[PDB]
Amino acid sequence: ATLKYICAECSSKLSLSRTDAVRCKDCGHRILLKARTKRLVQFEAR
Amino acid sequence: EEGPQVKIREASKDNVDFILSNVDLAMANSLRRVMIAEIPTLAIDSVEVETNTTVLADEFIAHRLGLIPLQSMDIEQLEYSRDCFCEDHCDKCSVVLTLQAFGESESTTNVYSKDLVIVSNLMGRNIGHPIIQDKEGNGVLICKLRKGQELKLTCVAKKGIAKEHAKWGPAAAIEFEYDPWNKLKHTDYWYEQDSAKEWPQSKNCEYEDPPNEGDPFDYKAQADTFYMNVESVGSIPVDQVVVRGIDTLQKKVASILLALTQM
Amino acid sequence: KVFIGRLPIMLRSKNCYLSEATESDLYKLKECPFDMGGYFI
Amino acid sequence: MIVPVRCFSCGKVVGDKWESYLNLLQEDELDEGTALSRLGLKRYCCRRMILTHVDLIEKFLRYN
Ligand SMILES: [Zn+2]
Ligand SMILES: [Zn+2]
Ligand SMILES: [Zn+2]
Repeated sequence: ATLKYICAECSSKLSLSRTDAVRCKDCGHRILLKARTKRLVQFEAR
Repeated sequence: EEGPQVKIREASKDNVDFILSNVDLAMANSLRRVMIAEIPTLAIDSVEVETNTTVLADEFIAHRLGLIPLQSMDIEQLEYSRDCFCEDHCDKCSVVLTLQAFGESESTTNVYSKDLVIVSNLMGRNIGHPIIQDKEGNGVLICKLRKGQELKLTCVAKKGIAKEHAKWGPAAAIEFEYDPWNKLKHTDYWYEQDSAKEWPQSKNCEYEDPPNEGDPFDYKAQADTFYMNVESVGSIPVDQVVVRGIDTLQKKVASILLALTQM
Repeated sequence: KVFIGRLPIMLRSKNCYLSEATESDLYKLKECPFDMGGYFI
Repeated sequence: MIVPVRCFSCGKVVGDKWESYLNLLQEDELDEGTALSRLGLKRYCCRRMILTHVDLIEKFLRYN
């Protein structure tokens, strides 16, 4: 049950937004990573 | 059996050295070119990436997948995807392979092409299988993971010709020489003090009589004998690079007769 | 004591964390062990 | 970054030869050229492939 954001540093699915802050849950680090679509992506291998 | 004559001198699962004897240069070079360019073969040509936490990018990985040579002895019995009436791909035009890896160990986990699982129905045509030629039976190294890292993919293979991309080529290098002594004066040798001291003798000279200094040049001679050596990467055994080579030409020419008929 | 300012500090100077660090420490910190310092951020 | 799968020039697979090449140097003590010739990489195109690879992924794998 879901993903949305990731912690750059302490590696851990966060998920949040606006009035929420921009930090963390179990390191306090201000840097977040967007996290991969589930729409599936195809490559031609050429 | 009159005509173009053959004469194997060596053979091996991997190479076949031979001598064509009684043919034109054109046919000999043409069969060279076909072996390089137009024998059908099977190769990953679509890759869907569910997960890659790997230190390589996806297209980097994908590209590498299209290059792993995949069994292709039964490839006449796979239709070209563009000729098939399916929507997209299916079992008549495609093998589908899977790849999952996870770096479970502390130490670094390699991903090899044996880790490739076929997932589609082969109808017992010998195709699809990653080819493996190393003592340890690992085949090709695709990637490397660190503890925590994951990669999950699917691939579809498809029949293809090296014209279209070299991954579909069965042949590797093709040695090809003629007239080792230079008797035909097809080439004119650069040198500082002496052409013969300075150029190395081909191995193919033993096979063929040195010329004698008197001998006024032979204007009528033609290039009739060719020292070849075809080397296979393994998706098709060798003898079969040649024979499907000869066979591919013969079909190109016939599509020309067929199309005179249709005029 | 009494603050008077902020000094931009040159990478790999004695004052910057990286100058004492080992090779492992540089990988944990996401700093290429081949970077050589001598500039400011 | 990794051993390339084939010789750019002749197509020979060469990506199944990296662990062996490196075993043949460190474990059985051959010089780089004797080693390459043992894995059957005899044209200078393929030899250049292994001899000049740089396995940068071994550095990339030290990051977390
Ligand atoms: Zn965190
Ligand atoms: Zn189909
Ligand atoms: Zn080569």
